[PDB]
Amino acid sequence: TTSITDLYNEVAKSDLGLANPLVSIIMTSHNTAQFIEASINSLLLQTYKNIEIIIVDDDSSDNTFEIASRIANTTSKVRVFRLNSNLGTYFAKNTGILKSKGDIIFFQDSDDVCHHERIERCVNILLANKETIAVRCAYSRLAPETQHIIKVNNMDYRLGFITLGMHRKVFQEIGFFNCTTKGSDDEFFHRIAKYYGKEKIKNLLLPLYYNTMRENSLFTDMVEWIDNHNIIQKMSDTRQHYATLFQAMHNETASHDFKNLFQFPRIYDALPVPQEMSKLSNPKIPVYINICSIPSRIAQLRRIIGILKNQCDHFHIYLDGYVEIPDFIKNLGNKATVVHCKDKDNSIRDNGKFILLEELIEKNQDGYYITCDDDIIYPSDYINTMIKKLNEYDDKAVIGLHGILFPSRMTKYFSADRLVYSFYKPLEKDKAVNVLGTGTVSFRVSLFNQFSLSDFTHSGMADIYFSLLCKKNNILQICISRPANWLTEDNRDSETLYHQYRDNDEQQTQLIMENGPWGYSSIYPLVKNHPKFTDLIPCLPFYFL
Amino acid sequence: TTSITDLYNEVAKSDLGLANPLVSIIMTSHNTAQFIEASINSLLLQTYKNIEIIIVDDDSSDNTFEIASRIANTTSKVRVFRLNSNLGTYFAKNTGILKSKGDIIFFQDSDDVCHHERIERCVNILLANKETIAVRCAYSRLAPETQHIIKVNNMDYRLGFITLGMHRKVFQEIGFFNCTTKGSDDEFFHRIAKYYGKEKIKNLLLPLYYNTMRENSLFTDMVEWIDNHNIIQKMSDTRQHYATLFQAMHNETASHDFKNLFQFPRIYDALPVPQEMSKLSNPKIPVYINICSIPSRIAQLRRIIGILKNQCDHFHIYLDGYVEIPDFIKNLGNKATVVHCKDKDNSIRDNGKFILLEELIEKNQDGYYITCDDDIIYPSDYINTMIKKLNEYDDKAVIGLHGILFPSRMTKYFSADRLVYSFYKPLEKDKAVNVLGTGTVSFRVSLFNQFSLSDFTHSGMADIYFSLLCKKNNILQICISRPANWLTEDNRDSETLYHQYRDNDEQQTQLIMENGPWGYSSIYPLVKNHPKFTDLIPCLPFYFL
Amino acid sequence: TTSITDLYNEVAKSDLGLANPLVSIIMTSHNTAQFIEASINSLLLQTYKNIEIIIVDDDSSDNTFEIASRIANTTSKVRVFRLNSNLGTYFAKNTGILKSKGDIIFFQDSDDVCHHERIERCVNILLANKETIAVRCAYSRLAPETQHIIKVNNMDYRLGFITLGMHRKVFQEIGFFNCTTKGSDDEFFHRIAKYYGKEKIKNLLLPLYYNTMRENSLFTDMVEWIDNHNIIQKMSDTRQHYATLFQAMHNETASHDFKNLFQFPRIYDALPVPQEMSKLSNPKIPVYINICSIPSRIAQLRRIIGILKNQCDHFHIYLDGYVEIPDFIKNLGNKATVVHCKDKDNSIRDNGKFILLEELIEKNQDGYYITCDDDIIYPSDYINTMIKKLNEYDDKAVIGLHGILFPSRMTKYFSADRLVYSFYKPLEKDKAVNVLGTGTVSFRVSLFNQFSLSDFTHSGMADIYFSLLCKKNNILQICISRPANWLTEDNRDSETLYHQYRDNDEQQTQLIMENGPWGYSSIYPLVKNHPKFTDLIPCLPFYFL
Ligand SMILES: O=c1ccn([C@@H]2O[C@H](COP(=O)(O)OP(=O)(O)O)[C@@H](O)[C@H]2O)c(=O)[nH]1
Ligand SMILES: O=c1ccn([C@@H]2O[C@H](COP(=O)(O)OP(=O)(O)O)[C@@H](O)[C@H]2O)c(=O)[nH]1
Ligand SMILES: O=c1ccn([C@@H]2O[C@H](COP(=O)(O)OP(=O)(O)O)[C@@H](O)[C@H]2O)c(=O)[nH]1
Ligand SMILES: O=c1ccn([C@@H]2O[C@H](COP(=O)(O)OP(=O)(O)O)[C@@H](O)[C@H]2O)c(=O)[nH]1
Ligand SMILES: O=c1ccn([C@@H]2O[C@H](COP(=O)(O)OP(=O)(O)O)[C@@H](O)[C@H]2O)c(=O)[nH]1
Ligand SMILES: O=c1ccn([C@@H]2O[C@H](COP(=O)(O)OP(=O)(O)O)[C@@H](O)[C@H]2O)c(=O)[nH]1
Ligand SMILES: [Mn+2]
Ligand SMILES: [Mn+2]
Ligand SMILES: [Mn+2]
Ligand SMILES: [Mn+2]
Ligand SMILES: [Mn+2]
Ligand SMILES: [Mn+2]
Repeated sequence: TTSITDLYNEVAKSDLGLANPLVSIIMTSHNTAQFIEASINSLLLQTYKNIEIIIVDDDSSDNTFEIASRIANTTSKVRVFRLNSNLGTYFAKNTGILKSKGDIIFFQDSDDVCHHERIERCVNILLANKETIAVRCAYSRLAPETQHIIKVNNMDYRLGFITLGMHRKVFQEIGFFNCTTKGSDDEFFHRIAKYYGKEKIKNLLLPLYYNTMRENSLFTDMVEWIDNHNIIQKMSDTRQHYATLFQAMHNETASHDFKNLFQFPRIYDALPVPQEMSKLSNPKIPVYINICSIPSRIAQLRRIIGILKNQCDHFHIYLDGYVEIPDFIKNLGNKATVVHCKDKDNSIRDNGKFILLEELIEKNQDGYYITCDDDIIYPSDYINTMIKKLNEYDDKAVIGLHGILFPSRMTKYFSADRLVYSFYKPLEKDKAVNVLGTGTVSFRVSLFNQFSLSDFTHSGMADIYFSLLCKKNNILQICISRPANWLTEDNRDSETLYHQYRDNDEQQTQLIMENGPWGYSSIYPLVKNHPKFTDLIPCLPFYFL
Repeated sequence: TTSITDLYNEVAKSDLGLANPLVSIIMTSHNTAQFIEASINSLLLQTYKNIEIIIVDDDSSDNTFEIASRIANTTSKVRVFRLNSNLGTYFAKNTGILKSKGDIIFFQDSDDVCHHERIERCVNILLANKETIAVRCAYSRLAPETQHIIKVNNMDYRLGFITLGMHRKVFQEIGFFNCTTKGSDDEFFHRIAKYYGKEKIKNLLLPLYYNTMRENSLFTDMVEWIDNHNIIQKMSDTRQHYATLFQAMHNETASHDFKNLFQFPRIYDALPVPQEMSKLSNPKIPVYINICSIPSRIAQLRRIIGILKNQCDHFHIYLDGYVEIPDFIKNLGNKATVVHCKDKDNSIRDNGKFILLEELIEKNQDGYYITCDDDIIYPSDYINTMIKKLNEYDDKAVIGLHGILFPSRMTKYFSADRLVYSFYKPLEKDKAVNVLGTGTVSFRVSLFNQFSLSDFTHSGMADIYFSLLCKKNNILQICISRPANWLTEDNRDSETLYHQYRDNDEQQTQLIMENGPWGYSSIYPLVKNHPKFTDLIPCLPFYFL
Repeated sequence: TTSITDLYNEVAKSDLGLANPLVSIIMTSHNTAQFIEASINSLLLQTYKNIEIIIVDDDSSDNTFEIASRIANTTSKVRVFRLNSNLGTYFAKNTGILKSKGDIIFFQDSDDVCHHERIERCVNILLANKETIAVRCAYSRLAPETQHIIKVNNMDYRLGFITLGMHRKVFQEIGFFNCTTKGSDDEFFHRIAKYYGKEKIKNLLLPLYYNTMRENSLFTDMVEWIDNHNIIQKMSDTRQHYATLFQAMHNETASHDFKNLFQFPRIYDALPVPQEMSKLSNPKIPVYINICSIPSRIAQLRRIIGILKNQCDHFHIYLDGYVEIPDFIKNLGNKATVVHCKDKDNSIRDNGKFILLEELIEKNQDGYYITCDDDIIYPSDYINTMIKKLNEYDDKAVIGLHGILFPSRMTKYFSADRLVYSFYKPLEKDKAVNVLGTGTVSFRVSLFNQFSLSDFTHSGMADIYFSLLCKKNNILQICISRPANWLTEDNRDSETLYHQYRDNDEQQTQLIMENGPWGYSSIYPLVKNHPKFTDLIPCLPFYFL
């Protein structure tokens, strides 16, 4: 019986793979707290010093993210991000690609560990020939208990797709990985072969990767057990249907169109796959994203477009004070509708984020209304996470990230008697709040039957007026959970309305005092009247009235 | 807000429903230990004294069956049976119908309770008119915590199908319930309406039944929550597909053919339903049932036919000593192949149960070979349970119910050094045994490549020779778990081979001693070489060598 | 490293131990479901055929008792009893001694297994010399995972006390094991050595017993770990205090007094041990046992004395119809007070069981009033279990075993509308009932402030009147859980009041109808007003009013 010691001896015996561009290794973690620390330790022991480790957590329920954050704090080579919703391993891979900075991209699962010479040999093979575009090395299956080799199809090690590494420019020419639960690695490899060519891919018959064999994994549907050291891997019915789906799609679609087909981030499936094969939100109604922008943050706005030009079906951009329409907005074409009020006296500032909503009231077009601010950096999984949370709450309540909770006895809105859960600050559990910041508000349009923008008497107070509108229709506001620094604020030394109205909040205080009650008195009746809000019931609501 | 006290007041206010044939109330229990005792107490409090309560347990993982057995021991009106595999509520209902003795059949779920005057009123309405064939009464949804009414479609109580009660002769004219996970009650009600007529069904607008609203139930797919007292019930996509499936089937099939279409017990779906809608085994290969019979137990054989004439695709009956072919065997037609050796000297007795197996070796026809004895009463879920257990073990081992475990140092086969787990005795957990009784052996035919009946030198020792054949091919024998008295032995004062060879087991002892090793020494290598057998590893195998 | 295979080889190599009196092996089980089946299998494989296996379950919370009952049903050599309260291993050993029938007694823990030749060799050594009174054999510690030997004090096997076996007459001359949690085996062995002599004990230096080393066991307080194969066993502070306690007690007490010091069953500690070393009830108030007896069951009464003459501080026996005081009652002396009303017309029958209670009302003597009937066989742990249950409920409610639950709409007491949980029938969970049978009622005297026997107008209806008294003072009646056949009824073809008043219950029906309400209407207010009764809240009490 061949063991992993034999694999290491064979790797050391072979001389294959023997400037230094930055290499980004992207790890995907999901409830793998037992193995992620070992995986990161194995990645940090690589002989290729000029590396960085981008780790993406697919909304783990265990302390995987805590271990990843601790290791990222120990050393500067590890940068860790967490997805607030479970979207599969390939969405995390694409997010890591977006967050990466190196010219070469490699992959490694969190539950698996790699040889301490994998990246060096793979980079040497990749850069040996200029025309080479990608390199892959053989992997193997191991039992974590006995450390023996789980032979697959009567072979110790076989060429795989998780070990495939390529240049950074590959993902900007043929798109990114297809956002599916499983089987997207084969599709991406075949896409590379169709676009560049089979001669552009290098193969390294060395067991440089070690897939840990654990139960209830993604590929267990392909496993037929013969004994403790031999398994048979055959594609399932859904996997075969997916495989036949894209092979015909590769032939029926031009290669240069691939960049226009698999754009990331995305919220719709690029291929007709069943629900059990895709973990994307896949909304059944059009998605509208509304955002207001001032010129002083125009560059930030561009970045938002670079993260939201594909995560919606329609845009509503309110340019407040702009002189001319920016190029990145007019490039969207009919997808974006722009409000270009050039007068500050007649301007409505943040209230423009609700303009399209009024039109939907006159059209009864169901959708997922999203409101965003131009000073917030949004992640690649923001829209999918918001839609998933809305579906989890059955679209019966408005959700947000910037939560504000104040009692009904408060005499000053910006006093110390309010509690603020910022969008860039972590939240362990979902909490119902009185006021949600409109920069992170997502809600289904069908929740509101009648709405008019003229009810928003004062500009710059969108949060208070939106909370009043939600309270009038008895619609709950939920501050959903999120990891630390999920939405990193980017002020960039600009002017903010918080600094302007922090010491001059007379109108906000008047509205809060005149439109009570607040606190849990406005939450407990709404949270006690629905089973889906049972986990959101306040613990001791007798003081926070 | 209407409460259950208002429902009881309305029931007491209405005078509707005011000889005594035996009435059988059939309860289906599955992980409802918190409510089954209350349900049985409610059924025992009915004013209709001449009742019996047939309870069927759908392989509960909690102590539901223990409570049911205790209550059945307390009083003679309760008879409890347990299905060894989970086959849905309607399979349990049909099993209760088969086990019932009353002329009128009523139903009540284990998680629900009924008014103490439901059965009396329903029977009075049913027997008020001679032409009446079935009666149903309105039900309601209740929250177990607050005891309030969960209104469905803005109505306090609505007519249902679980409360439908009919005569015993109904199930023998249009078949039984369709063996599906859910939605079969509507299909059965529409079948009754199509066959007899809408005028033959009586409706009682009284809340005589109380469906407890608990999470993760079967009908939660139809529930859309509005508040804590109002829900909307709409059929899902799969439910709608099933509903459209049988409505056309009712029109496209003659009424008198229904008896030939929904025969129970069955192992194949009568309608093209998806896997998520049917909990039957649904084998992809033909099922062969093999049985030997002597004339002295001929009546018992008939009963076996009455429970197995539809649970297979082919029969192999070995008539040992019979004078003429019985009517109930020749009525099967080409479905049954009969071996009618009339000479006792040339007879092979139980070895005939393997004759068809040899033919399959010459034909390579994959299937589920089942061996049965004529002195054992089999339940309605026997074949489905065996196939489900085989699929759980991935068809990699032979399963049985009569287990025999003896050490390798044994000097007499029928001595006190062997441990016997009889088929009529309960077993808490699956255990791998050395010898499985051939009267309860089920195995996939593909596990054996070469087999000849001539290897069975001596007759009446089928268990030992079959165990030797399994050990030669390294095929594990597993004594699966079963409840108490799952297979009630029916000797009926006949002659048994155990009494004949108990004091004259020279050949069996010779074979056991000559074909070692036995005990865990013949089990531990087989149980340590497969993950699916991990739960079957012996605890302390150092003494049982 | 020595292994268990070496131990078996050494046992087979040694010839030591090579009529057949009945030998009873007593097993104690407590949450050892993983090993009890293996232990019983090892005991059934012993070469000494003439054996019986008495198993006592120390109120296991897992399915240990289910496995034991199944194995006891498989073969006639296994008899299983369950203690309803946890009283330690030595109380179970003494109960097994009382229930045993053999002339020789051996012991074996449920978590441990023995060699298949231990009992034969031990019996041969014991009966080799007539003057021999007990034999012990060396034991060893084993790891259940690796099956290696856990050396204790740098020795593979050492002489122990669990393996000690002796004659049946030993326990009737020097009493039984001291009812402590641990360390009582050493005390019993030293007691035997002090009484008979060191020459009367035989030692067998053979590893015939295998103590499984599992965490959180009783002797883990003595274990200091050095490595995976070596431990150090040293007595703890409490163990040393207990050891010094009885060694002086052996010298300061006459040998013939031992029989009068360690009588079993008992409810008080024979030695001043701390609470953490004794699992007995140890009441702080005198215990009074009250029982009525008719001559037709006089022999049964004697048996009750044989099980209750030491489980109390005072007796109150009401002889109804007796001619002369029986010898076994007058032998108790001042411990028993007898009421000898010779007139049937002036007799009160079962009401005499409360006579002493009235006296306590005139004396304010706190205690644990116990009422018993002469037709019920009581176990050796009955009083301890009742006192433990009362302490668990903080002495705030009356407990019993014969529970009766009927609705408030019942028009006949002995009709089919009542539910009876008999004392000889199992109950999975404690249930509050309307009426508790006075033959199994245990309650603290301080719960009642004023009581007069004249309130019991009619004789033979003690249950109804006692339930009325409990309801008047708002004292809950709880039918505690018990295993199957915990109290085996012994009618012995006598006359019972149930048969007399089954068809003539006019007075009982009148009292029940005149002293309502009943059912959960009389239980829910009492069960909702105390946290200790939270687990006793009815599930769906809206029908059982
Ligand atoms: O829904 C999921 C399942 C898995 N993973 C991660 O994706 C990687 C690959 O999944 P898995 O280990 O199941 O792959 P396999 O070992 O089955 O090939 C692992 O790091 C998982 O933590 C994920 O992000 N989302
Ligand atoms: O005159 C203005 C100032 C701001 N904004 C927009 O209003 C939103 C909220 O402003 P800000 O970030 O200052 O609010 P804060 O986060 O300070 O509460 C942002 O999208 C700004 O682009 C606007 O439309 N007009
Ligand atoms: O797989 C299952 C699910 C449920 N049941 C039983 O069938 C009855 C009806 O199911 P359920 O209570 O879910 O029905 P609902 O209340 O959802 O209408 C209950 O007694 C369940 O214990 C069953 O036998 N098998
Ligand atoms: O001469 C005989 C006696 C019995 N049998 C069949 O062999 C099986 C096993 O026989 P039996 O029930 O006596 O076996 P036991 O249960 O006593 O071991 C049954 O199906 C019998 O019908 C048979 O074919 N020929
Ligand atoms: O409170 C208890 C603890 C243990 N035991 C049983 O008494 C025996 C001896 O206890 P243990 O196994 O802990 O002894 P050790 O192995 O520690 O010497 C076992 O069969 C236990 O199940 C018992 O009856 N009551
Ligand atoms: O004339 C009588 C009949 C009975 N008993 C006692 O009353 C108790 C209950 O009687 P029984 O067992 O007949 O009651 P059942 O169990 O039938 O309800 C027993 O201790 C009997 O000894 C009595 O004192 N006098
Ligand atoms: Mn993996
Ligand atoms: Mn801002
Ligand atoms: Mn239900
Ligand atoms: Mn038989
Ligand atoms: Mn032990
Ligand atoms: Mn009695």
